[PDB]
Amino acid sequence: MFLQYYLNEQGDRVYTLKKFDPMGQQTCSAHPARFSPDDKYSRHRITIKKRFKVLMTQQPRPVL
Amino acid sequence: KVAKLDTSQWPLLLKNFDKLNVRTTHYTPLACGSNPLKREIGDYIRTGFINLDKPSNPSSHEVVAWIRRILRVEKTGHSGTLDPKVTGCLIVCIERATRLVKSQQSAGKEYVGIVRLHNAIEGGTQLSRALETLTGALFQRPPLIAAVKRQLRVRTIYESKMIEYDPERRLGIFWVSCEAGTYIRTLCVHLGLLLGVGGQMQELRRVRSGVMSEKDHMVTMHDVLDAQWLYDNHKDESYLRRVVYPLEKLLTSHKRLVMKDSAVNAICYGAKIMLPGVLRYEDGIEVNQEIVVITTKGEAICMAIALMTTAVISTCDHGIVAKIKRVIMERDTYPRKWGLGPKASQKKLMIKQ
Amino acid sequence: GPPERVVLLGEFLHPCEDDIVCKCTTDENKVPYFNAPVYLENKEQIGKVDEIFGQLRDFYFSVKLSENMKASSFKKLQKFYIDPYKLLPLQRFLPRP
Amino acid sequence: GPPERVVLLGEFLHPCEDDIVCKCTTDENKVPYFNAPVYLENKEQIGKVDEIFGQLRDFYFSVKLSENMKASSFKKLQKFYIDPYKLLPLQRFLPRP
Amino acid sequence: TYQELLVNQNPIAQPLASRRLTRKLYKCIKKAVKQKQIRRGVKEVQKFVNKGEKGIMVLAGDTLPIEVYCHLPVMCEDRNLPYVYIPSKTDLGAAAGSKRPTCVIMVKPHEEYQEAYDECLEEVQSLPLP
RNA sequence: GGCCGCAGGAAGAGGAACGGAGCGAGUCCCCGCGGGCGCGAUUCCCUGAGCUGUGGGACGUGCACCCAGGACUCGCUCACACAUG
Repeated sequence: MFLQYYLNEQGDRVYTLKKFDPMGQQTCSAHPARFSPDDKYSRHRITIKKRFKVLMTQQPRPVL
Repeated sequence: KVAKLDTSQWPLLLKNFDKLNVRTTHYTPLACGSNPLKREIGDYIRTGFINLDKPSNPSSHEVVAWIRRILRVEKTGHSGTLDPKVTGCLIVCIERATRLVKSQQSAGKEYVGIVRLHNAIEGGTQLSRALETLTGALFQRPPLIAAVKRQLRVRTIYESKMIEYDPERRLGIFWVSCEAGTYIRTLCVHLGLLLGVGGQMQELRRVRSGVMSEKDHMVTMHDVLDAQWLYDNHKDESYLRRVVYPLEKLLTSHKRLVMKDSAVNAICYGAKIMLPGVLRYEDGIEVNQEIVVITTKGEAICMAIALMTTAVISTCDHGIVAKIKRVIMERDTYPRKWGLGPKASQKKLMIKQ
Repeated sequence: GPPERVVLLGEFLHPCEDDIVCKCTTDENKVPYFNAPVYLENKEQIGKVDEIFGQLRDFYFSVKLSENMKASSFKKLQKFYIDPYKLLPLQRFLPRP
Repeated sequence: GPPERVVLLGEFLHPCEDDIVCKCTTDENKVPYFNAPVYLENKEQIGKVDEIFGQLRDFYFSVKLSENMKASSFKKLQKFYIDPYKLLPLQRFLPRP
Repeated sequence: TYQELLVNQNPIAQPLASRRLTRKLYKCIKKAVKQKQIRRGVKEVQKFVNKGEKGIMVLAGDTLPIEVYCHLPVMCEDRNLPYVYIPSKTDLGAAAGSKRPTCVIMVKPHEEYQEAYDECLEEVQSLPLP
């Protein structure tokens, strides 16, 4: 849809309409991916998120 | 290594516990509870919530229905409705965390939306001024439902900000901080009337729900499904323990009152919080104020209403510190240890003798 | 029919998409009923109150005009009047003591 | 709820079969609505207007009393008050020009 | 120009095609679109990988969020289908004669461009795997 | 500061379970929720200037959603707890 964003230097979302940020990188869509409850590709997403070290379990653990 | 950690780095409701006022340091510990982060995965989910990033097609009641299929639980609540096409922060409380839903639903929200204007304006400054006009306590007509005309009502907008404006498409991003139950679709209509050109809310996203935001701990519906799958097929809790968080994370703003292990079960059965069982108590407890009562392991026992101030607790030696509002913890998590104390023993002895 | 008397409701600001936006200036900051008939001082009905918006003590209202009326007709700071019975006190919308 | 103000409706005459007959004394000889709430000057509802009868310019009305009220309570020439919006002008009942 | 698009790549966008291989893949897509022998959406590509239709699956390496298409790499590895990433989604759409972008295309084999298809296929299978 | 009048008191300061909880029901509050999801066949159609391939539609078809809370009121269960130096 219309809302895009890019991250500033302290990790906050900076919302914008424009497809490119002030440093020339592409802006992400603000909205998450569309979900289906009948999705059967859980194995597949874990498989390659593990491979490229971007699964949620492999990130730095949050400070609570 | 816990000995090296400063008390400011202790988790959840035990954070900065040394800066609470100490009534007494002595009690008898009991091997009953756990720290909320180390609850057995079943109990962890039943006392937990999800900071969900809601997708853009389904209704908010459909989303929490999907969560309760996946996790295989009987009860969920959801911190205020997002309309089917709206995304963003939706705190989904699971099972025993549904006792907190009123506190989450009544909390202050934040939104990032797009208003589309129906004719050209002078520039971005003109839209920025119309937003300043619609700050503070505003009139808003609640929409018609089942042909029941709800009356005009007041809702506060704390802050507003004009983030960007595009004169080509006549689109303007706005950020709004506001009271619960504010209609942002209605705000964009009023913003259009005030400019004179007309307008509609093109798009919306909720970026904050009280204590939780999109900045940290937020997860998508795929993570929820994916984490459950990993637990079902490989018996790995790791992913679920990053999707679900314990309900104590929702209560970190409240003033705390730490209780002895003897008192815990009594309070779960519906006893009033008495002063002989208080170990520690926070600065800035007022009368008729909602406080969280916790164990020495940082578990939430109940939401309580304080009948003594901080200063009053310091002077007295007995009596009702607080009454229960809602009990969070189950009965018989801790054993029954009431009636064993000196004055209570003397009472029972002198009745018998 | 035409009411016995009418009280000052508000003054004309800019038009907006074939209805007229008006700053509310009632005595005691009273609030009009939804779909309350709006009159000129001659007791001729120009329209009905559609929207009510803005801050509690400085609020506006739009007027959905009548069949025969046009939004171009009205001048700046032209006053409009309402039947005093379909006003409500501000205290109703303020919080309970 | 309780109205913002109340105008003089009429004065107490004799009771009649557990409701109260009252001589109407309105300004401009205005006529009350049927089942219009009748108040005392303290803005407490005593009953509702049941009957309206007599000559046009010297008319009476009976008041069907409230659940808690009794017809013995009221004294002679005690005044009663009505919400001014559920009055009508006498001209309505007078013939068309 | 190519090195500027390399900033926008995903965490999961490997193996990325070489600058010349990217050019070969676009020219193969143009010929396949003319012959009516491609599939464009995730919706489509997912459907025909399930049916077991063979082809080179070309992915856009700047697709975000990754959840929309990150299941497809493993769907290919289950069936031994050859897949490869390319720098941008806009150019992948532009290769198929479209102004709007697309995150994935599957090129089917055909007689009219069989030699170009085999040249691309050979280099795709030869890529180093992460 | 002083004087007069009216009104409230004529006060020794008590009480280490008071009078609670958890469920269920009825009634209010909350309450923009036919839409959402999947598969099938003529690649099911479609890069529409129509949103749209990170999705839009047609026809078959199936599927799961429309609560959870709070307040008042009348039940059932568990306690009636001053927290063991």
